[PDB]
Amino acid sequence: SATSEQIVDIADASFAPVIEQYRIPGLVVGITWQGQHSFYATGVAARKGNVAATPDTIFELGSISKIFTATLAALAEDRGMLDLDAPVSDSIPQLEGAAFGAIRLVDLSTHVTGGLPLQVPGEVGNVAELIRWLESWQPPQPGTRSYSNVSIGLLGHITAQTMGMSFAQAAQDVLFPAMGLGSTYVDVPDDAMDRYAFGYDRKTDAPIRVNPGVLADEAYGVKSTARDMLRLLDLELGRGGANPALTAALERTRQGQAETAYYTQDMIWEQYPWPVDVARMEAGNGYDFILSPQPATRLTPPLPPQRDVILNKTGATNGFGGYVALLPGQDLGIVVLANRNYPNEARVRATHALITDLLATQD
Amino acid sequence: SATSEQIVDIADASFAPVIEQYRIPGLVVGITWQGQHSFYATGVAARKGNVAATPDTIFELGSISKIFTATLAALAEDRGMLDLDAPVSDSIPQLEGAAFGAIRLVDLSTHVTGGLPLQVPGEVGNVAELIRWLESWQPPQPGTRSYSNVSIGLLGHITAQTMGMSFAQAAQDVLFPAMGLGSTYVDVPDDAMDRYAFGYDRKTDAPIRVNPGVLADEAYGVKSTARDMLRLLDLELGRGGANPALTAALERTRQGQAETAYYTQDMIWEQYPWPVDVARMEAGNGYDFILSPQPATRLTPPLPPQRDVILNKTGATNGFGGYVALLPGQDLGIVVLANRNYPNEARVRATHALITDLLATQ
Repeated sequence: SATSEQIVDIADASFAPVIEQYRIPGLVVGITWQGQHSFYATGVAARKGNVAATPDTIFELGSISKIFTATLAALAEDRGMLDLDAPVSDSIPQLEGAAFGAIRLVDLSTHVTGGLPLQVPGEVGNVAELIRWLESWQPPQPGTRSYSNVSIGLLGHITAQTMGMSFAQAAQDVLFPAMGLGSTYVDVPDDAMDRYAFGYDRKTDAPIRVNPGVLADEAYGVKSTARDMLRLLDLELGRGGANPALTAALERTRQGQAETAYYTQDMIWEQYPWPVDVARMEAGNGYDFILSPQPATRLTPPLPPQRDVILNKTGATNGFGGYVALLPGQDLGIVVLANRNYPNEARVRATHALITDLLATQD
Repeated sequence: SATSEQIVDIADASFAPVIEQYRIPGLVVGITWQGQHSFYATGVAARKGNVAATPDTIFELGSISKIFTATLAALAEDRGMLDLDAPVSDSIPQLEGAAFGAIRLVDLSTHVTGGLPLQVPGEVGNVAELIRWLESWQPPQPGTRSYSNVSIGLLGHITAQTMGMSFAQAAQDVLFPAMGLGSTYVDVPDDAMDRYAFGYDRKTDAPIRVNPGVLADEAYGVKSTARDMLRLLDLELGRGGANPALTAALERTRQGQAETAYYTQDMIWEQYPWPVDVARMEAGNGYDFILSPQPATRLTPPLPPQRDVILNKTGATNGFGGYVALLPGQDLGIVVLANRNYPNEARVRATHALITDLLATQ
């Protein structure tokens, strides 16, 4: 076996190239492996003040937030508050008879909607106006996976409405405490600001912050630390510590719901075999696969949570670039948080190399 | 004594030229005069479906929203919850010792702060981070009037916090009901969507909609109709039977707090003598008063609410251009709502001409 010091050494070497290539101001890697935690932290959370990045630095998760949204929906399902196999129109009755109303709730988390746009339309100013807009929407490519903030965001809206609170309240009062998190937020409070990293715009290098928007809380609203993300990954790896309802909810999100050209689509998580060629993970996380509708076939019943796979999710904002990976058969979870948005494919290549070199130590 | 029919015809004639000049898709004028509400409505609230604009069309008010923010602050003051003459640091203790903490609450509504950015900075993601940014702010032109969404927005946040609710809740559950409004919103609901106009971009003519933002609810978050805006103007005129507390709050906002080169700055309202040369109202509503700090001198104590004046406020978003004017000594209020952002001076010129023609029928 290898020391945690040797693990930190491998993380350092795996990400030195991308940090230089994309001028990443600060970067933190968390590793949980066979229940043991290691952290690599380098650079600065904030240039002004030259504040060092640490495992307790808060980063914007971007679309990694959607894992929390999906888990919240599965938690409501386990409590009998909704049925993810039911159509949207059971929750939003005015969409009865509309194509969007016929989508199963679960497919708001698989993105298998038939071509919904990535962003909330600019002519939509709140969720009520969005629902009206969806009354007349027709899927341009029925049956396809169409990666979007709109569908998963509306799943979070539906879920919070069922719980009788705002999405922020549901996440911060119910979900994050059940997960045992200590520095994860939808709304960062004053007492945590000292640790809240700034993101640095690619073109201008200016400090930039994710701003409010329609469905922003529900689709890209979470901020967290490498330390808290390892707590989540431990729960996903089945290390124990969550109540039975949360454990069931996590497991539900790791069921395989649909197959694409490159991976199995779970609830938000995207799942490859392990081992797998890195080029396939680069393609599946590739710009052109993500931005256009892609063929998908439904699994009915779903594939149970798998052992010898890698689950992953990318997440970014204008100022941040993050990545999470889960390898259940290797008892391994990795989170990589950076305060620079750098390409998905580069996050994948660097993390795949880290994983490969890490597992090679026990050869 | 002019009938509603001839008032409507005067409104029509007064705005036909500006509607053509700036290709305004829809425009509604509301007039309250001698207690009578009259409306001129023309064009469409939405080009798609040719949905007519009416006195019940909901428009984005932009900065005219700030009149509601200021009135809520004055209502909280009247209830004993706040003291508008007190420093910001009494409400936000971590700004003790900071230049921003020394600003009087009322000066968040007069804009006499010494220089703030117009918009919330991009490195600020919520009000908590905004307060942290303000800890290190220093005014670049001390004592000047600096029009800003930051200051008035923070007054709205402070007021709502003192009341123990969100600003949207304070506005929709307390203030709008107190004023008797029936179609005024910070968050437009489903049942009102059929009446919610679209705005039309100046450069692309595409429908556009105001989006969420830090302090957006507090600084530019209100949407309303001509019928409701005349109810507000009636309350400012001492009509509509407001209870004593709301009357006190409205009167507080109409006190003159500072003098600029062209007008008396009240709480958000900007006040000229009546009569007044239209060129003076054009200059005072120029974009230089938005973009650059302007000299201002404090009135201590404030000027009491005046009779022979015109109070006004411009309000816009990327898609909307609005204007309100109040003439207490003439028992007259006017609201002009449009789903095109057209220049301030044009709103002023057309409204001044409408007022002049109206009063001349006497």
